[PDB]
Amino acid sequence: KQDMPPVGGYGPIDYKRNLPRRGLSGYSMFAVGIGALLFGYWSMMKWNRERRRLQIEDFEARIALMP
Amino acid sequence: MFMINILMLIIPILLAVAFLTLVERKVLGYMQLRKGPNVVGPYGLLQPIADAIKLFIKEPLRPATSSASMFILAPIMALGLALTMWIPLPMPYPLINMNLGVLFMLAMSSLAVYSILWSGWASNSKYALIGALRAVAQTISYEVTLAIILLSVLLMSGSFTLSTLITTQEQMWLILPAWPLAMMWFISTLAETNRAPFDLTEGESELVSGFNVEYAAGPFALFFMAEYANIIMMNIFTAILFLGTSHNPHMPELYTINFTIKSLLLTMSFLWIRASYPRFRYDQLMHLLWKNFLPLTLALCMWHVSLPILTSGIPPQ
Ligand SMILES: CCCCCCCCCCCCCCCCCC(=O)OC[C@H](COP(=O)(O)OCCN)OC(=O)CCCCCCCCCCCCCCCCC
Ligand SMILES: CCCCCCCCCCCCCCCCCC(=O)OC[C@H](COP(=O)(O)OCCN)OC(=O)CCCCCCCCCCCCCCCCC
Repeated sequence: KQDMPPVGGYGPIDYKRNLPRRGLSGYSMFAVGIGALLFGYWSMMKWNRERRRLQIEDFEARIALMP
Repeated sequence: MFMINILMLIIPILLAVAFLTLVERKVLGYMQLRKGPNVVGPYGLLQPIADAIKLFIKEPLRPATSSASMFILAPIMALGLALTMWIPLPMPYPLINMNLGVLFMLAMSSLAVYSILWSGWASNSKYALIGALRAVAQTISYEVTLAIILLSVLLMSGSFTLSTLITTQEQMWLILPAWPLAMMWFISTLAETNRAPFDLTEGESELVSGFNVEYAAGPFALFFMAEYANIIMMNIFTAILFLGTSHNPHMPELYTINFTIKSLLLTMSFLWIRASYPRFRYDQLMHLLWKNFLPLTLALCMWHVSLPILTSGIPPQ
């Protein structure tokens, strides 16, 4: 008279299938990308242009000597 | 004391390829929910000094049907260019100040495939005869995916030296203005240096066929050794090019501290890719170079030609 099945206490667990979490898609991407990339080239032309100014100063000390 | 500097660079890096083989599996182990080398270390840490001596005791046979002067010449050229490439590389001061050394990397990365063409031929038959011919074929095609987008940042750097490659990045961390090129920079070195997803080279390669298939543990001990010396060298080359650190002349000590921490992080990715993704089935490997990788690389090439002109932002040299 000592046998298994309980009178109660059950679930069940699902048979389902779901993890579609979105996700920042669909014109949200391709907009943060271009907005990041244009910040890069804007951070250029303030350094590459400025280094060309110091470049001419480096040639300047050459030319003020050599006679 | 120049000669004491060279030996101060070859010897402390053979530990870092021997203490990567141990971190090859501890990192790959906790992804599987299991501990590292548990019993011999105590923590593992003494594993490779025991795992090195066994190879040089175990009998180094040569195959009877093999050639002679080719089979024992490719491991000479294996460790030669795997260690010669570490020379012109600033941290913060390089050993050698080459005028143009970025090109010298491709002058060193080109000849490595000329040993695989030897060893696949030098020993024996079909499991490395034709099976290594189609390993030279993948490594040649990923230079034109490589050499173009290596040039595509030099239009913005200014010249060919590497001291300017740290000067131009004092305020930028240059992965941002070129992040499409930075993607295909990664996958190239992921497939050229013969690694895990694009893996018809080593051991995943029909899972039976490799260039390691015939070398007993005498000459084999370098092949693995030498090879692991490339993979921490494209990582030390990516992090001096895109993700450049800051140099201070009064404090060179704080350069390397903030530097070796970064090349280690990218080196983790070559381990962290292998525990996710399957192979590529040799057609689809090369089907995505021409058809898919290559026409974008010309597209950004024409983009990076005109954009320094139509910004009036010419880099000075
Ligand atoms: C199996 C064992 C038997 C084989 C043993 C021999 C194997 C040797 C294989 C080594 C192959 C490496 C060859 C690489 C050549 C490239 C060297 C180079 O270009 O160095 C860069 C530098 C350029 O000059 P620059 O940058 O302007 O200098 C700064 C000036 N302000 O140039 C310089 O700094 C100086 C240039 C002159 C230096 C001497 C010439 C260099 C080459 C000497 C070795 C000859 C090559 C041997 C054949 C190679 C075979 C693979
Ligand atoms: C107008 C202003 C200017 C506009 C600028 C706009 C900028 C846009 C930039 C776009 C260019 C950069 C993107 C590079 C292209 C991606 C490469 C590619 O095309 O892969 C295509 C590949 C082909 O397969 P598919 O077409 O999907 O067909 C099978 C479907 N059943 O399908 C694939 O997806 C393959 C995926 C890669 C294959 C290797 C995967 C192995 C693991 C690699 C992980 C790498 C992770 C990141 C790398 C490190 C990053 C730091």
